[PDB]
Amino acid sequence: MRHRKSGRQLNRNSSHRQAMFRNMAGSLVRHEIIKTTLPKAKELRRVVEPLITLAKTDSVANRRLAFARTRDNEIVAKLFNELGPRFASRAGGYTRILKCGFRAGDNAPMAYIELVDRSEKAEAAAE
Amino acid sequence: MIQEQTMLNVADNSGARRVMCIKVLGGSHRRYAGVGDIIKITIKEAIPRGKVKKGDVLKAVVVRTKKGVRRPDGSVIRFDGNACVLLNNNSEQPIGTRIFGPVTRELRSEKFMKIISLAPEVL
Amino acid sequence: SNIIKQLEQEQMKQDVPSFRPGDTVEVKVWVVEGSKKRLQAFEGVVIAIRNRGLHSAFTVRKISNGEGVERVFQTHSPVVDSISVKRRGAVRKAKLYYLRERTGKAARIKERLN
Amino acid sequence: AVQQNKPTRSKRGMRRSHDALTAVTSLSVDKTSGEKHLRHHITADGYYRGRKVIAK
Amino acid sequence: MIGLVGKKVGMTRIFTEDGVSIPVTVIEVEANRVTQVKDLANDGYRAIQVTTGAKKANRVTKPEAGHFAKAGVEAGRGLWEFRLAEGEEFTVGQSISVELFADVKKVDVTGTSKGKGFAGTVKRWNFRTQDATHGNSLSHRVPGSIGQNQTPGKVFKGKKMAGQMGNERVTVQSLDVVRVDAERNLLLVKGAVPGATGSDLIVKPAVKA
RNA sequence: CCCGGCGAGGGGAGUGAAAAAGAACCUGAAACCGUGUACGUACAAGCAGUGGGAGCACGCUUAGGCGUGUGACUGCGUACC
RNA sequence: AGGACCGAACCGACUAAUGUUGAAAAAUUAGCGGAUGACUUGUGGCUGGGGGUGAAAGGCCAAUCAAACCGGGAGAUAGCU
RNA sequence: CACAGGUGGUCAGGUAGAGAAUACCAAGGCGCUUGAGAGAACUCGGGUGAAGGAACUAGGCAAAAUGGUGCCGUAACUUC
RNA sequence: AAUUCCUUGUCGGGUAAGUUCCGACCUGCACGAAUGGCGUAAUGAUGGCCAGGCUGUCUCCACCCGAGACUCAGUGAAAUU
RNA sequence: GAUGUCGGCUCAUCACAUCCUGGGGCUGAAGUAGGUCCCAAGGGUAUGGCUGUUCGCCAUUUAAAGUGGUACGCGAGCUGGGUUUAGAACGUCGUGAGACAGUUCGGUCCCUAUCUGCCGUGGGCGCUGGAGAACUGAGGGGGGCUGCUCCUAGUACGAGAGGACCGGAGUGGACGCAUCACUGGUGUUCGGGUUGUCAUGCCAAUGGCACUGCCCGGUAGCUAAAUGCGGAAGAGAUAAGUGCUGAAAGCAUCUAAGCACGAAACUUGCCCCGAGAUGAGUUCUCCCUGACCCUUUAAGGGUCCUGAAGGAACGUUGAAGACGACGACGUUGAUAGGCCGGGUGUGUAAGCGCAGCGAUGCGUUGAGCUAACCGGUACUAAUGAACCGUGAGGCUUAACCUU
Repeated sequence: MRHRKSGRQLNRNSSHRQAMFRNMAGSLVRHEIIKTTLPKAKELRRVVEPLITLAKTDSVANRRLAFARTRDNEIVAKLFNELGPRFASRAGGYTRILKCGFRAGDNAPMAYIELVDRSEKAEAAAE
Repeated sequence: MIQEQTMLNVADNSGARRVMCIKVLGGSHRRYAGVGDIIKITIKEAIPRGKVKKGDVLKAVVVRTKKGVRRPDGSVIRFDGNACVLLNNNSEQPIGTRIFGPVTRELRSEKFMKIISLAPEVL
Repeated sequence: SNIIKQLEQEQMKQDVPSFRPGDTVEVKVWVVEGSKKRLQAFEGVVIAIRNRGLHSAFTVRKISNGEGVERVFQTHSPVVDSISVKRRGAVRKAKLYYLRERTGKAARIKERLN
Repeated sequence: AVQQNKPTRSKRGMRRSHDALTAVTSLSVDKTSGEKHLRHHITADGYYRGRKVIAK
Repeated sequence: MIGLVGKKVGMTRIFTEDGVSIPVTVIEVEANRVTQVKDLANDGYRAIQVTTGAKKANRVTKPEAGHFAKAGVEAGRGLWEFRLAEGEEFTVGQSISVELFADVKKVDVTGTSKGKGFAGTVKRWNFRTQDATHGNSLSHRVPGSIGQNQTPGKVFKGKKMAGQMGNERVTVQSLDVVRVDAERNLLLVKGAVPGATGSDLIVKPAVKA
């Protein structure tokens, strides 16, 4: 049963769950902004913020550790040069949910997801 | 014990090899034991030249479980196997005299102090 | 910042050792039997993490017998008479689970430094 | 497992009294957005409580 | 005297001077602000009205708020009321907490919605998981049968089977409090008590004799 | 001339005796799903009909228990081959 | 060499789990078996209904089988529903 | 049928392996079209299981377990 | 007995067992020498019996994950009648 | 136009002529134990084996091993061993095809619930002014079982051995209930290891993938194999019966009048569901006192101004739960994520230095990384409105206001 516990279990087994989140967090740090369904933006928030916490300093050893955590050249590149100093001063709250409306074609409640401090946009409509 | 049939170990200096649970004692309307339970054993095997021989129907009590035995502090005592000490069914108490391995201290009386010969634990 | 879950630390008996895996110990205890002045000891390896709460315990494997035995001693009740922590070996794990129903190895296997 | 007679049209309409289809049950009048305000939710130009926060 | 609303927050295996440790659930008992109180011209029985625990009173309604205003105000989450059990209180507040279970060491506890959802099949009803081998197919957990024939003509009332279950209560009844512990305001009740962890409850003392 | 893709479908405007002849076009039922109005349904229930019938809209109530349509409620009551 | 083998590919289907108003007019996955042979199998050929064809169950003959289908007899007869 | 079914010929790349078992994989093919959310019964697929070891059932009953390679060592019976 | 009206045969044995299995016996249903018998290595997806690995089949069932159900959106049958 | 069988299992349930405790009569019952025996449906009422079998034979449990019924209960439940078992063969019989209330071997077992019931739950409307809040009991089930021994108690009774009930005490088993700290399980929002190949130009290191590849640890939840726990003092109506006092029958006689006593069952108390219970509910608290036009007027219809108390959508989301309802609650905020102290996990972070042929160890570094919990922290998102509710809400008796 699901009691006295919080967050969202999604509709993926684990290997699938990893491989979508590995795509999504690479889109997320690179565009600063994404749109996805509300249960899914909350797990996206809770996954990306602990990665940012390790990544908040510009220090070489936490850049080597961050490449140990995720083999992605795009995530470790945006951080520690542009985005490092951006998140350097905070001690949690590295991301935000903006409750964008309902999704198109169905009545599933949606979010726009947006880092607490932004340096980039993409801003055509969600497709 | 927890299941019908079920072979478990002799735990006396009387017997050898294996012996088989036919029923539990200490209640009815069950077909499963707990912890710190009273068994009914029949001897399946054991040497005929020892005090314990094939198809004696006797009473017995638990001395080890590989689930482990508990009640007072709730803190288990676990072992290498499930094992049970035979009673006399007419005079009771351990029918044998030594064994090298210890007893559970969480279910502890005369029936566990008569079945070993370690001086630093109660005899 | 710790106001509740704090009240448990106020209840806990002062007897508890601070711990990291692979200590040697000697747990001094009673034969229990309700409450009884006959005592006995057990020494060997602690196979598990003692941090649990108002109900911390030493998960000893006595590694001395020819089949072995695992014994769990309640730290916060008077069954536990005194507890010395001795030297920490090496384990390169936290809990050595393969000993909970099998005999084996010591509080030291190799070395567990940086 | 099957039936016994053909249903009446009273049957069909009552069975739907508590099982028909439902939507977003309207939205409020606007104050701050480029679109009309979705009740207690952010617009696609972003201005709800303040700035272009949403851009998609 | 009264049912004292605690919170489920903590559970502990506690030590005793018998050599035994007792598994327990630990309930935060709070202070008591008594409210308007109904006398025995009101609904016919002498009872006491209490507010134990509170909320930020941003969601409050004025019709609850007048009760608190005329008595000890506490800007309460709700109103609970009690027929006597050991006694009564001062009609505006008697600041009761751990003291209530010092004249009795027995609780009865009130029926609360048990926080296990359905629970239901294989948990408090007499179903099993039926055979799955020897070509048993489509029938693995459903009873297969529940009634008999045209003899009873239908399904009996004593038989019961439900896909799902809503709010369900029934207490443990008459269970012993092991301790109450001053200066931390802790109510220790033995083992089982209605509710999930992080639930509210009502805790009444003894009602039976 | 209006909505829409570049679509599906219709209306309005204008034609004709006729479009309640609009292209599958002859006038046109019934099954078939929905709308609109009247009156009825929140103390109630069996072949669903008959008997008595509050009421309400309409009828100078024929002023004379009444007419049309419906019907709370209720007496009584088991389809056809 | 071999109607040999443990065992694939390649081909089957004794049994298990499922399907059993199926994805499929017994297929899927899994235990299982033939593979230098009485195998597996393409291409091309040939027998027609009480008649063929069968290492034989009256088995199989358009995912079918004590006898296929169609045009004539024919409005067989029905003692019966 | 966009259907998991059935169907012969020619050609023959990697690593680890006894091999055309088998994990991933080069060139190549290709997402078998509901989707997303929840985590009631239950239905099927997948993961995991204390103590026991079929004790369930006419029946051990798939999945779980067994597997491979060097080396030691190896029974009654026999048409050797 | 793949066979036995009686019979779960009579008797020894393994065992909580013991119709089956192994051994012997015959008060032998209707067994019995090509409907063939005794005996035998190897073989069968073959039948029964035995003990051990191991295992949620079960004892007694828990929890996790996904696809229907259920949630939100789309399309929308049927056994029957 | 048939409802689909045996044996076993699932799932039960109802009749009490009760297996048992409980109240009570008798005995050819000394006391004790029994036999005898009425009252009484509340509760508890076990399991393996060989065989396709019921029964059989054998071992065991409990204080105990019941009576009787259910389209030979229940196939719009399970298997499908068996059956005329359709193949086949044995046993049998016939010339044969083919046969068996003889037999043995594997082998299909269908159906999304229309009306009908069973359990859970909601929507709409009346609760009489509205709204929110507390709340009573017309009515109906659950626990209701049952051993052990100390005392009671060596006492009545006997020839001697011997020799009771309740009550008091701790304590086990089932049945029912709730629970997750303890002990096991799992934990696909957490760490680390590890087999292989592919990759990041390369190395060291790391990650995609093979069922979460595999493996072990794991917070929090849930869960039974673990945990806690009811089985009740008292109240009344009795049964059979013990009666008193006493008649039919001058007496005698639970009984007939009359009245003391007389059981787990019964009506309850304890627990839990419950105002649609039109018998429409009580009681607390709060709030609306502007206006004109018209008709059937305990009243409704339109409009200006104007809608309080409150409600609902909505929003994040739950410790409440299929869905709802129920609930925390929207910057007044710990709802949910980060983050930090802690109840509390793991196993020594990539890189660099040093010894070594190197794996690797050791110093750097008791390191690094971390989810649900408890407390904090607003660090981060829940704007401001409009809207449904309106301007003081019946006749009539009794109580009160002149009344």
